[PDB]
Amino acid sequence: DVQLQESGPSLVKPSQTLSLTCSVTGDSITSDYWSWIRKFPGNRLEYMGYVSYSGSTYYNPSLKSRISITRDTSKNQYYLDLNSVTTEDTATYYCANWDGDYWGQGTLVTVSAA
Amino acid sequence: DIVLTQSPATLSVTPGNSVSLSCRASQSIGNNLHWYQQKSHESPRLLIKAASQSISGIPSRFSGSGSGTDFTLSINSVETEDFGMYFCQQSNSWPYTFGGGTKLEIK
Amino acid sequence: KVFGRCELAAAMKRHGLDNYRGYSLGNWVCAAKFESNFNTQATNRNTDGSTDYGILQINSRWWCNDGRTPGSRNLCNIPCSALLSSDITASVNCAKKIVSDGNGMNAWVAWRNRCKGTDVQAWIRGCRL
Repeated sequence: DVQLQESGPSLVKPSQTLSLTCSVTGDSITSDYWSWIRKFPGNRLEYMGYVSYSGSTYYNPSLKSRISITRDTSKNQYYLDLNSVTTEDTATYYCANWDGDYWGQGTLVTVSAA
Repeated sequence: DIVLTQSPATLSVTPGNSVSLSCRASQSIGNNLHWYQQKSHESPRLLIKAASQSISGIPSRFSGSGSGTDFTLSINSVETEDFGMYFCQQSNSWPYTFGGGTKLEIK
Repeated sequence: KVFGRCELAAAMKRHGLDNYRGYSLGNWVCAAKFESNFNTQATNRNTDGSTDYGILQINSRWWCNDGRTPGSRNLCNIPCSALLSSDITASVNCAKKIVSDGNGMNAWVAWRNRCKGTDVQAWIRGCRL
């Protein structure tokens, strides 16, 4: 069966690039589209974007072109890069397949000067 | 972007009662509306896809209806385990967007 | 089953294809017309060993699994045999995932050759919708 799992730093500094990894188990990433979603403090959900089979990507304009979603078939995982983060990027990041049947456990990433 | 409004944002109900949650879109989205359940400390769980299509493994008491700009998630005989947040998400147009969520609380 | 032009336009509208990811309803009706001639049973084997199935000719090498095609990816995670019903539900769900790739409706060769660039709206005109 398929399982998703986010990993990466939980604490990052302002202005740096926030990067996360979603590890897919149970099937190949070449058999689906892959997305990233984040939840802000306040029950506000935001769909960040996804990468489809052709490698084409769709990113939410709200991210102001600071995001990058890539994949690595040999490792069966995909990634999220968010450049020049601010405290506004603090949230719980989740990876999920495109249709939403599979979600990771989510990981809280806090952006702080300290 | 397409704006999804979930009002009432909070719903108080007694277990055993039947309720309906609303999700309206700023522009028609056909049947491209998905319903999620998110209990505290957990990842969202897809309950209904394409507005009314059932999902294997989900309790039968959950059902969805509607089309265009007005959708509804219906719960037949609310159970205690059902208390939590419910979000609707549209996939008709990019960017995909989520409603502000409706919290189901006990009376 | 063979749909009538207007019959399918109404069905596709109901199945949420009107203005799905920037593609107006006429695009889908026109696509069905030239891909399968509105026939839900349409089945055509290809040179690369794959086969296209259904009203929207979904391919067995990329979208559905027919178990006899080389390098199958089954992106729609569904058996091709399940896309041959009179009920267009399954083909629409898969069509939506297909068009959600950056290639859009270009995945449908016939649509690309006979619909793209034409007055697709004409395909839903003169219909009760």
